[PDB]
Parts: sequence; structure tokens; C-alpha cells
Amino acid sequence: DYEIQRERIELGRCIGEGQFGDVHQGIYMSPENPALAVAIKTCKNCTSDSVREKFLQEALTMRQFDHPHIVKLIGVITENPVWIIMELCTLGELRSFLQVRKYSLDLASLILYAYQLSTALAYLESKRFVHRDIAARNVLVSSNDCVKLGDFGLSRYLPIKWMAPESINFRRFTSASDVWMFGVCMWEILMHGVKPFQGVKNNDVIGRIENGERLPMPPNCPPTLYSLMTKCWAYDPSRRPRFTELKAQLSTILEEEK
Amino acid sequence: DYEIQRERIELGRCIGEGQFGDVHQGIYMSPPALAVAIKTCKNCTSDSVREKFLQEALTMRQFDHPHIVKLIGVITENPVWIIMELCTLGELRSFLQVRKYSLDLASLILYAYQLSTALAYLESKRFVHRDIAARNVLVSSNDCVKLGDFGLPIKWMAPESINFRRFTSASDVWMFGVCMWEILMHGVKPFQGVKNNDVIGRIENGERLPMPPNCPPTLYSLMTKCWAYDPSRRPRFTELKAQLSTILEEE
Ligand SMILES: Brc1cncc(-c2nn[nH]n2)c1
Ligand SMILES: Brc1cncc(-c2nn[nH]n2)c1
Repeated sequence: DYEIQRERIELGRCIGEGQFGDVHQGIYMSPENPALAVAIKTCKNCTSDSVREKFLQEALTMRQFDHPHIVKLIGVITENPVWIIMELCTLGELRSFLQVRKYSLDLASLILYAYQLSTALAYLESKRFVHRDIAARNVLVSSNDCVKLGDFGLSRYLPIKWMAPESINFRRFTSASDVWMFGVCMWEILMHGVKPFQGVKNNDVIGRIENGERLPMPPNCPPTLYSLMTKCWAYDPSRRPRFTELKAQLSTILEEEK
Repeated sequence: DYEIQRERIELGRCIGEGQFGDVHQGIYMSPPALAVAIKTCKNCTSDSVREKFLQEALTMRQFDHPHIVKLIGVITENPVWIIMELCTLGELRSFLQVRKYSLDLASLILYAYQLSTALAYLESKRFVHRDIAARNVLVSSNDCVKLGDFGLPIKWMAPESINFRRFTSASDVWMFGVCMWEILMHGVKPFQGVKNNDVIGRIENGERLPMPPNCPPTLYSLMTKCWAYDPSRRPRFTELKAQLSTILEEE
């Protein structure tokens, strides 16, 4: 079912670098589509079954989900060299896309990306699934008006500057900690792909959060949208909103502002 | 702050019995006269009992929902009283038993729907009720039910609550499942003639509550989802509410 014939895949150019190897773009010639554009995650040292098991674990998680704003798993090739076939997001990483398009993208498009992300996260919340790594780096751009959530293997597991205080202090990951992370991610989107807490040491971050310090309101930001992020950044997890509420709030923001 | 002057409260007839004392119906005059429920506290001269009793009011001030009992105020001077919105038709379990041959399936599905909307609101505020049963539901009118009791029910509890005292949003889903069964069973208690200690043994063996007579198999399909052994497999209230809404319209 998930096992794909290698001869149906035609490997193309290297589009990125991953945890286990190089990510490539390619073509999948199935009975349906003459040439579907795909992304091929490769694995360098996958002759070792321990590495193999770790690499293939992403595909095991991936098959459970089906959502328009989550990267779709097309298949796997378990014979060496081991490959993971995923739907291609041609425009690449969100961080990079936002940096490049800083003086072209409107606020309506920025709010749209957050909305789309909040729909994927609400779907994951419905499946009682905890992502553990919501960041602009783990978001892919399919088109000018479509973003997807990727990275379900936990590449950086340390993103201290995105983590909720209880994750830093006690390694507690819940639906509430995912909300905090989404808050930081909405800040990064409005900050046009700028990393949070620049020139601040990781060990000094928790000290600041505990003292009530937060990320400033971006220059191009509706105060109503910043009001929403500050709700995600409540110290007490039980006080943070859920993704069904954030989804609904971003809908009104999308309309009222632009 | 909800502190009310006692001269603004006129006590009436006893409408029920509560955890700390007797529940009465009454009148609250404000700048127009309003029918209220007065929760009383028998031994509230003791500050430990007082603190426990007044904790219900502290919990309640946080919520505002059409299907959740509203807190009108409190009287902290002795005798201590908690003023709440009146639900004239009383307890749900009793109302269902009485009207066993006077309620249609559409009304039964409606109560579950209304109950799922209140629970979805609580889930949004990241609140865990810990006691979802038809006994803690109040009847305002023939087509309006309210969630009450915000202060050991082995037959309603999820296996992880019995085995490890673990209470989460997933355990609340299990309890709502049992509550939907009670509603369709016209207020009949779950697992009759089964000892509390023998309940967990049955649940662990995959045993569940039977499909009530003349219950839509689609609705029973929904309860069985609430009764998944693994909490992570159970649906959330936002899904249940959406599902109950379609089942209701189909009826
Ligand atoms: Br999975 C995946 C899908 N589509 C594009 C990418 C990707 N492009 N550039 N870096 N990563 C990854
Ligand atoms: Br609180 C509350 C509100 N409205 C009715 C009651 C009640 N009636 N009978 N038992 N309890 C309680």
C-alpha cells in the first residue's frame, strides 16, 4: 500500500538538506497522473537498521494524517537506498520565502498563513496529537496562497526560543505548549522570517519569560492580532486558548483588518 | 465581585438536597424580581467547610454559557448562601424517569447536543469537570438543559481514572458517553447489580454498555468512540457536538 516501485520515481535536483540525508525533488509516474512532482527524503547511513527504524518512523506518523495544510506522504521505498516520497511544496521553507518577499507580501497574506496553520493544528488537536515543534522553519510553501506543516520526525530533538516555559523547565509537551509555539510562529510570520530573541543566550531566555518578558509587537501588526499572541503566551498552560478558538479569531481578524 | 445583601433575597420552598445543605427556590430583587435557587450550608460556622462550599462559586464565576448554570451571587455572612439561576423542572435523571412515556427521541438527542455544547465550552477554557452524569444536569424547560455541580462514580469513570486517578479531557469524553447512554435509557443507572470493584475487570476485558432499545445505531457508534480504552483514540467535544447536530437533524 505504502511501498512504491523505485522505477516509477525519477530523481531530480537537491532542494534541501535533512536530518538523515539530502532532500531531492522528483517525478512519480503512477497509473493516474503522467508525472506528479514529489519530494524524496533520502537516508545516508540507512544500511544500519537502527537509523532505518528512526528514519521510517516519520512515515509511520505521517500516514495517520490527511489534511489540506499538512504535507502528504505518497509512499516509501524500504529497499536500500531507503527513500520517503512526499508531496512537493515548490516554493520551499516559509522563513526563506518571507525574507525574500518582505517588501511584496501584504498583511492579508500573512494573516492567511497563520489561519491555514491554525486549521492544520486544530486537526492535530482533534486527533489528540502533539507536534512538539511549531516554527516557521518547519512550514513549507506550496503556492502564494497555500502553506503546509511538515517535519514530523523532530529534527531538533534544542528550540528554547520557541518552547513554552514548562517544556524548558520540565520537558512537558501538551496541546497548551503547542499553542505557545504557534504564538511564536505567528510573530515570525509578521516579522518577515526573523528569528525570536536575537543576540540572547538560550540559558537567559527562561529567566526573561519567568520575569514576564515577551516578544515585542511587530511594526506591521494589528493590535488585535498581538492581543491574540499574548493569550498564547500565558505562563499558566490552563489559561492558554485552544486551536478551535484561535482558528475562529484569525477568521474575524482576516476579514476586519484587510 | 458577587457579594449580595441578604435583604435583597427572599427564601422560598425547598426544591432539592445538596452536598452541604438544602437547596431552596427564592426571589432576588435588583434595580426586577428574579426567581433564583439558594444553595445553603448546614455546618458553615466551620471555616474549612465554608472554604470548600464557597469554592463552587469561585469556579462558577469563570463561565458564561447558555447551557451552564449561572452564578448570580454569594452571601458570605452566616448563614452562608450561594445564589444561582433557577431550573424549575429540577434534576435530569428524575425528569427522564417520570417522562419515560412522554419524551420523543428528538428531545433525548437534543439534551445530549446541549450537554455537548456546554462541555465543548469547558474544553475551550481548559476545564476538566471530573463528574459528567445525568444526576448533575438540571432541566430549565422541556427543550433546555443546564450543567450544574461545580464542586465515587466508578461506573461513569474512564479506566485510567479508576486505575490511576488520572482526569483529563479524554476521561470527560468517556463520562459524556455514559451520560448519553443514561439519557436514552430514561435515567437508568449504568451496570446494575455489578459491584464497583468488578467494573474495571469488565472494561479491561472489552465489555461495554449495550445499545439502548430504539436508539439510532449511528448514535451508539458515537458512544463506542467515547469508550475507546486508549484515551488518545477518543474524540474531542468539538467533533461530538458536530456529530450530535447531524444526528439531531436526521431525527
Ligand atoms: Br517534505 C518537502 C516537500 N516539499 C518541499 C520541501 C523542501 N524544499 N526545500 N526545502 N524543503 C520538503
Ligand atoms: Br443550582 C439549581 C438550580 N435550579 C434547580 C436546582 C434543583 N432543583 N432540584 N434539585 N436541585 C438547583
